[PDB]
Amino acid sequence: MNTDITALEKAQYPVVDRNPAFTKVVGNFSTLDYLRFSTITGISVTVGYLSGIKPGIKGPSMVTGGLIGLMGGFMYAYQNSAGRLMGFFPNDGEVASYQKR
Amino acid sequence: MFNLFLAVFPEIFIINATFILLIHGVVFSTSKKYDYPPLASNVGWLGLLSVLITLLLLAAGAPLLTIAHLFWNNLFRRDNFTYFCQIFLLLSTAGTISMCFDFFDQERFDAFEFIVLILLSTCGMLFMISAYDLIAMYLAIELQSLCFYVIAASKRKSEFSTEAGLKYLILGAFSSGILLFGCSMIYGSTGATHFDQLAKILTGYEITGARSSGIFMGILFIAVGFLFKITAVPFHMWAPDIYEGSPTPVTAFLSIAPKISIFANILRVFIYGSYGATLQQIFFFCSIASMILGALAAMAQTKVKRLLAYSSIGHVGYICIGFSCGTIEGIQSLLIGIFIYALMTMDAFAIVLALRQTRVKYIADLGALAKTNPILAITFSITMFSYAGIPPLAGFCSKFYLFFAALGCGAYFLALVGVVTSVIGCFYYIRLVKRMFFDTPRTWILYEPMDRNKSLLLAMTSFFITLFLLYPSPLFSVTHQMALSLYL
Amino acid sequence: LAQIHASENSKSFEQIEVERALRKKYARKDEDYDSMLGITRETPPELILPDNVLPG
Amino acid sequence: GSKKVSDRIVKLSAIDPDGYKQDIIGLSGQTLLRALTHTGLIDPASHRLDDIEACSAECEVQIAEEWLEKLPPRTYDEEYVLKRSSRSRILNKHSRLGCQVVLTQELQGMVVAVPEAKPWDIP
Amino acid sequence: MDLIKYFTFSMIIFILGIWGILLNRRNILIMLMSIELMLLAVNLNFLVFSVSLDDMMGQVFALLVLTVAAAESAIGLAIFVITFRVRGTIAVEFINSIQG
Amino acid sequence: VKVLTYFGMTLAAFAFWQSMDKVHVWIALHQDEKQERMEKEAEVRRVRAELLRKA
Amino acid sequence: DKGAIEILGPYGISYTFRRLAERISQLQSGFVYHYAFAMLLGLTLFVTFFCMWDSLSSWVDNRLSFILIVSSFYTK
Amino acid sequence: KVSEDKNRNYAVVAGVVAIVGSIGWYLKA
Amino acid sequence: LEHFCECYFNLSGLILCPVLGSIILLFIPNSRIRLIRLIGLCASLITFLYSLVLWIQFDSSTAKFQFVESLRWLPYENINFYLGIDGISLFFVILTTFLIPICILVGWSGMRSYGKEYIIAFLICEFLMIAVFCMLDLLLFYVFFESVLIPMFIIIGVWGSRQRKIKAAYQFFLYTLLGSLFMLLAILLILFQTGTTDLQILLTTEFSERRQIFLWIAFFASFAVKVPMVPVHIWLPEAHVEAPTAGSVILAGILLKFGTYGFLRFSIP
Amino acid sequence: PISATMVGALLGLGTQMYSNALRKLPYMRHPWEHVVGMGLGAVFANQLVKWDVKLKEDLDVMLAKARAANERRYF
Ligand SMILES: CCCCCCCCCCCCCCCCCC(=O)OC[C@H](COP(=O)([O-])OCC(O)COP(=O)([O-])OC[C@@H](COC(=O)CCCCCCCCCCCCCCCCC)OC(=O)CCCCCCCCCCCCCCCCC)OC(=O)CCCCCCCCCCCCCCCCC
Ligand SMILES: CCCCCCCCCCCCCCCCCC(=O)OC[C@H](COP(=O)([O-])OCC(O)COP(=O)([O-])OC[C@@H](COC(=O)CCCCCCCCCCCCCCCCC)OC(=O)CCCCCCCCCCCCCCCCC)OC(=O)CCCCCCCCCCCCCCCCC
Ligand SMILES: CCCCCCCCCCCCCCCCCC(=O)O[C@@H](COC(=O)CCCCCCCCCCCCCCC)COP(=O)(O)OCC[N+](C)(C)C
Ligand SMILES: CCCCCCCCCCCCCCCCCC(=O)O[C@@H](COC(=O)CCCCCCCCCCCCCCC)COP(=O)(O)OCC[N+](C)(C)C
Ligand SMILES: CCCCCCCCCCCCCCCCCCCC(=O)O[C@H](COC(=O)CCCCCCCCCCCCCC)COP(=O)(O)OCCN
Ligand SMILES: CCCCCCCCCCCCCCCCCCCC(=O)O[C@H](COC(=O)CCCCCCCCCCCCCC)COP(=O)(O)OCCN
Ligand SMILES: COC1=C(OC)C(=O)C(C/C=C(\C)CC/C=C(\C)CC/C=C(/C)CC/C=C(\C)CCC=C(C)C)=C(C)C1=O
Ligand SMILES: [Fe+3]
Repeated sequence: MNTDITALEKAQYPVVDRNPAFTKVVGNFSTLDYLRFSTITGISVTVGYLSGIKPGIKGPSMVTGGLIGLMGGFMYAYQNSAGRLMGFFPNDGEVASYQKR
Repeated sequence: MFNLFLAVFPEIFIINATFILLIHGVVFSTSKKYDYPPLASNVGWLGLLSVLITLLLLAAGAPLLTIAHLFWNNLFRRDNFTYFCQIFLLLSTAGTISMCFDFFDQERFDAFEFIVLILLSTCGMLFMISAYDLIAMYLAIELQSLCFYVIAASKRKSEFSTEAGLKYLILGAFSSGILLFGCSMIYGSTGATHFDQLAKILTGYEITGARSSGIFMGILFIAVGFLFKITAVPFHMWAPDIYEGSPTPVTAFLSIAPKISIFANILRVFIYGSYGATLQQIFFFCSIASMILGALAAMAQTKVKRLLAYSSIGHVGYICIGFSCGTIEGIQSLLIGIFIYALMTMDAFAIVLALRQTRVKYIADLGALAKTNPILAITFSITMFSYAGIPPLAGFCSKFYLFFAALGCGAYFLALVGVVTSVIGCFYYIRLVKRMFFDTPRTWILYEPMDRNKSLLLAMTSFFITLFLLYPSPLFSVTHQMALSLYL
Repeated sequence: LAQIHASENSKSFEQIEVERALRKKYARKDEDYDSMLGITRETPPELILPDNVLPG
Repeated sequence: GSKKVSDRIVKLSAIDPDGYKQDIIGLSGQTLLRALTHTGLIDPASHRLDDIEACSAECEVQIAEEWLEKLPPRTYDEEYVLKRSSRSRILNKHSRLGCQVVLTQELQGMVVAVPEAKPWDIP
Repeated sequence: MDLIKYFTFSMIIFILGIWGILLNRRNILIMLMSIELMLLAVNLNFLVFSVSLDDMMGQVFALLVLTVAAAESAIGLAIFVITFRVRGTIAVEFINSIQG
Repeated sequence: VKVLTYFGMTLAAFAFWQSMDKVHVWIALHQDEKQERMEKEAEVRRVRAELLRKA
Repeated sequence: DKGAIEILGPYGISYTFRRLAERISQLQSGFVYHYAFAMLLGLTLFVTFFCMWDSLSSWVDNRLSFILIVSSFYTK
Repeated sequence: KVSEDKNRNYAVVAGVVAIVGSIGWYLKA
Repeated sequence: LEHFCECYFNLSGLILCPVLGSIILLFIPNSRIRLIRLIGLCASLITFLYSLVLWIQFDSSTAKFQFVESLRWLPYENINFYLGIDGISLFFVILTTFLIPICILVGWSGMRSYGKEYIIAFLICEFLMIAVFCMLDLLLFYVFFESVLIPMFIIIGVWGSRQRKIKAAYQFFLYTLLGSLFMLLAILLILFQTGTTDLQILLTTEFSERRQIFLWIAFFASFAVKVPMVPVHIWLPEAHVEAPTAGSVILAGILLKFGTYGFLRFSIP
Repeated sequence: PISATMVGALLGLGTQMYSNALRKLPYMRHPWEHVVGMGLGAVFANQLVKWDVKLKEDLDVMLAKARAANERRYF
């Protein structure tokens, strides 16, 4: 399979890594990424609990909401971290860490 | 490899969440221990959450949706136009879902599969917006259509719901076959199905004497399918029967989202492609027919749902006038009309769903509403006057553009038709206001107050309708942006 | 009539709450979805009045 | 008390779709539909107003010509509603919209046939 | 003459589907069958063009269209079944209550 | 239908398709005349357009 | 005031538009066959007018086209 | 002395985490 | 270009007065009938005094528009709208502000059943009509004239005496809307030439005799319905008779003047 | 003066009250919700103003490219 990461709209910030590996993107998670992750997961668990009370399955509903929130929050944090490493999002921290290591 | 899939993060998330909700619903709906709880509202809340997370993922990752565009090129095409169209589609789906909880619990519609089918149809419409090939367009349209067929027949013991489903499936399948035939003719004549290839082949020739009758009839058949989808006359008569016979939340959902998706498709196929004046004439004649028939038939209606269906037919005529004139302002006006009509329809169906708790059916059932719920009667009156296009309400934009294009493209029969149909529409819209405010019936119907979700949605849409023309700049700028992004 | 009124007026807080929840659960129905599930929901006996007070 | 409800009561008989005859009661000045809804012969929820604008022939009844002469003739709107509500789109000559028939003392003893109920509860 | 003969075969199938819609006003099952006939004709159109043009796109889409035809028939026959169950009959006079 | 009825309908259809073949041959044989008519009409239209543009 | 102007005004306009809305509503007959037939007729009209209107101009005119369409309203 | 509903306690923790994480999200952005 | 005036009493505040009255009355319970009555009456009276002051500072020597002020609509500033009066519109503003308190006073005795909706409708009418008389722009003249149709429709339909008010209100709305749509067509016709709807500019552009004839016909379509001129006068007896007393007062005393004002303000010059 | 924060706060408060009224509840039934609505309205109005500015900025560049492409014709 031939691949090509090249985007239609070029990056407006310095490109620290054109096609960062999965584990590199995850290790690039910042405090703000974890805050987004945790907030999305917590809101999802809360919605699961509250919507589960009337059917009587608040626990399992919490688990289902938490799974949805975990997947969505991880995808959002990955989106942000990868976009920063690729230069699509403001990436002052990535540039600073890159100019030193 | 993984980073290539950043272009489809929104769709991956919503599909996976839909699968999770399907499994959750089927596992606990069958539970003896939990006494087979109804899960329509639980799954509905979780699916509203999923839609909102999808919206977040899509809106916050605007550049990333264009990543790896060469790798994805033969599958879809994401740009600014698709960006905004998909955001609007997700917002409409979220609002429609939020309007469904009172219906779930009070009717006791316990089927959670309803929510799953709505989510899968939303997936289909998302793929419709980004389609850039006849094959992908057809597949996404079919996914959307099959989901609607199933949900239109969801009240499976009702004569009305089963009738709606049967009519929908037969007429939908017929129109889809016609569209597929058109696609086959175009492929056979050009050797291409990708929109870029079609643009290159068809540009510069239109009808240069030696015109490909294969190309000309493929376009015609595809246009017939599209016109069926937008409920344009004479391919419209499915719409009033389906709208009335389906469960009211289904009717609300069908009234908005498919129009957005199919108009995105129409823009990117025709506007971006090239046979030309023939097709703009198609939409011109269908617009005039839709305005006239919608006005007259709506004037005939005694029931609320049928009135709203015919009103939507007339308004798609008004909107297609913009597509017909073939200018950047035409596209912009079409988009503005779609947005404003969607918000007004959401307002109207929030009221209708609120009143369905006491089984509203006839216009006359609204009698004395200005006495039994004054603020509700005023809110509904603002919606009607906006539908009529009375300034300074938001609905005035569509009327203003209709006449602007009539004097811009140079069409005076169109202006005459617009004047007459606007006056007819105003009559049958203010008839509702008369029923709520002027009539003194012997027997009144007292309506149960609406839930919080519908009250909040109604409150926001009512401020928008009254106050949009005070600050209309963001919509104007975003729609101009989208119109330009179709070609650049 | 005195029997049903005496029975209701002497209920404790816990039983009042239990019957409030039961009344809410059985106030409406979806018999079509029950038939799809192959179950039949029955009204609990604490919500059924004796026959000697019914109109028939 | 020199003015009783018995002064306005109109004796009526209704034949249900199964064919069985029932003796029913209504007030003079009120509609035949109201009298029929008193005992549930017609579902009151299916026809809540006595207005032609809120009618899909849920109130439709069949009356023999001996009692039809004692009623006012059907208006154009009534025949329109009856014909369009017919499954075969045929106007029955003995069909009356129950919501448009006002009971009077002259209708004492009228016999009315109630046809099978049409679907009415739009999703 | 091969390509005109292959195309007119599929064309007669499509016209037969249209005629089946036109001639079956009391028989909506045959109307569904006529719609399948049209879908078959379109599928044949894609396959013939693929060979004539020496291109694979017609063949990929033909397979996917077969999937759509299958799902369409399944859902349509379910809707037919429930309509029949509600009414006890398939006659068209019992599916005409929505009007106007 | 009767089996013989189906066979006879098949024979009639075979005759119809052979007639269609003759029609296709006719259409192919008249490509040149149609092209000539198209060219003469194109020349007439171009001459009219050039002449009217002179004013 | 109450005569010709009413007839050539609100009284007459209301009557004719009521009858026209009446007629248009009856088109929505409730029969799925009518709806399919309408789609077929619209498709046939599309092909006929927009592609097979090349040699027709010899025998026809646009005036007669629109006249016969309006004249159809006064039938039976 | 003690709230015994474990699922309720977990939901309380989730709501608190959502609130505090939202505050931090605003503050650090 | 910001055309902000220097005088303290200006047009925008006189616009805002009945608006603020209506918002306040939106939230006061119908049980507080005395408070509703007094608040509406006082708002209308203050507006009347404000208009009297505007008369005081009028300059009767200039042919220009006085107290001209501007209101931006878009940051692009392509479309920017102006308010101003002259010696032809001043007394109509005064007449509107004077008649509205009269309308509130006529229904004083029945206000317990009229409710706050009556006063709110009349205040909204006042705001819209003052706006109409104060507009230096064809398009905004259009938008604010059509807006009065909604509260006038409500006034006739709700507080009319008998069931003929139904037909009267329908006819009023439909006749007036037909005329308004004709003048919208004229407005767009003008905009295509000029690229603007600002009255001051149109007073300094030259229109061809032909297109002057046709634009004048399009303006006449609205204005003759408004005046009314025969034979489009038949809506007036029905509407002015079936309306409540104050509704008839507003219809005859102010709304009728809008057609002649349109003739004086756009068609003749 | 009339800032986006104030317009938004007023709109949010009005939204809560309108919602209460639609449900036939007292205007101030749950006052903490009125506070929440004022906050959300202020936030939404400020964000809308910023988004409007950004939208005009993007439309400017896009119109510039359209104009350049059109002007390429006369070369
Ligand atoms: C080099 C080649 C050499 C070839 C040599 C062979 C040439 C044969 C020529 C024959 C023609 C002359 C006949 C002279 C008269 C004969 C005397 C006579 O008629 O008495 C017979 C007498 C009935 O005669 P009748 O008085 O006319 O009564 C007729 C009806 O009763 C009347 O009642 P009705 O009016 O109510 O009608 C109801 C309907 C009954 O309802 C039906 O639907 C009829 C059935 C049609 C569909 C059934 C198959 C689909 C069902 C699935 C089956 C499994 C599928 C998978 C397996 C097969 C696929 C390979 O009846 C019919 O419509 C019958 C019409 C027959 C059409 C189908 C046969 C044609 C198939 C195509 C043949 C292709 C080659 C021949 C053409 C060559 C080019 C010209 O009894 C019999 O026929 C004996 C029954 C055994 C028949 C076996 C036939 C094969 C069955 C299995 C295979 C199924 C698939 C078919 C082949 C598929 C190919 C891929
Ligand atoms: C020299 C060798 C000599 C030795 C060999 C001789 C071999 C014997 C001769 C071959 C067989 C011929 C005789 C057939 C059986 C007659 C005996 C009999 O008992 O029939 C009873 C039969 C009663 O029907 P049934 O079978 O008992 O079924 C009763 C129920 O219908 C059953 O219910 P159902 O549900 O099953 O079916 C429903 C419905 C079924 O509905 C239908 O089937 C529709 C009926 C109308 C058919 C329309 C034409 C279809 C054929 C296609 C043709 C091209 C169409 C193109 C259209 C697209 C273009 C846009 O039923 C019907 O409507 C039955 C109507 C049957 C009438 C068939 C008439 C066919 C048209 C003939 C036109 C002739 C024009 C010639 C030139 C053609 C242009 C090239 O009554 C008849 O006598 C009619 C059949 C006789 C005429 C048909 C055969 C025509 C063959 C002509 C010779 C070939 C000429 C071309 C040669 C080319 C050489 C190069
Ligand atoms: C000028 C526009 C163009 C023309 C169109 C006009 C459209 C309207 C037609 C005008 C004719 C008269 C209309 C009468 C309506 C006035 C009466 C009214 O609506 O009062 C409502 C008031 O309706 C509202 O709630 C309106 C709220 C909208 C909020 C808009 C203001 C936004 C900022 C305000 C901030 C909050 C208040 C600040 C001061 C406390 C009372 O509703 P009820 O159903 O009677 O009872 C409600 C229940 N309860 C009182 C117990 C709460
Ligand atoms: C002495 C100074 C400190 C004062 C502190 C005052 C701060 C209060 C601020 C108000 C917060 C309002 C939060 C609104 C959400 C309501 C949360 C709630 O209702 O708790 C519920 C549900 O809780 C949740 O599911 C998640 C939300 C809880 C998180 C917020 C709790 C607010 C206080 C924080 C307490 C935890 C702090 C310590 C954590 C270790 C308890 O469970 P159930 O009884 O089963 O719920 C029944 C359904 N119903 C919601 C209608 C009541
Ligand atoms: C633009 C013009 C001007 C607009 C002004 C906007 C100003 C901002 C809005 C301010 C809002 C003021 C009110 C804030 C406090 C209300 C908080 C709601 C609390 C809540 O949890 O509500 C729950 C329900 O969810 C809900 O009710 C919320 C969902 C309701 C729908 C909201 C939209 C969701 C989907 C998005 C649609 C977008 C459409 C666009 C096409 C439970 O409520 P409960 O406890 O009372 O119990 C209900 C019985 N089940
Ligand atoms: C050179 C000489 C030129 C002369 C100048 C000509 C200028 C135009 C002059 C004519 C002006 C006509 C304006 C229309 C007024 C119609 C008012 C009728 C409304 C009415 O009174 O009652 C309604 C009539 O029924 C209805 O159903 C009415 C339906 C609505 C009809 C509105 C159609 C007007 C469209 C414009 C036509 C004129 C075009 C001009 C280019 C409602 O009665 P109901 O009881 O049935 O309803 C259910 C009740 N809740
Ligand atoms: C009151 O008298 C009567 C009629 O007269 C109104 C009738 O008709 C009929 C019966 C015949 C009919 C209805 C045939 C008409 C059917 C048509 C034209 C099929 C198309 C369907 C629709 C809904 C028309 C929509 C198409 C339009 C408006 C134009 C097409 C499209 C464009 C120009 C773009 C009867 C019995 C009748 O008693
Ligand atoms: Fe009735």
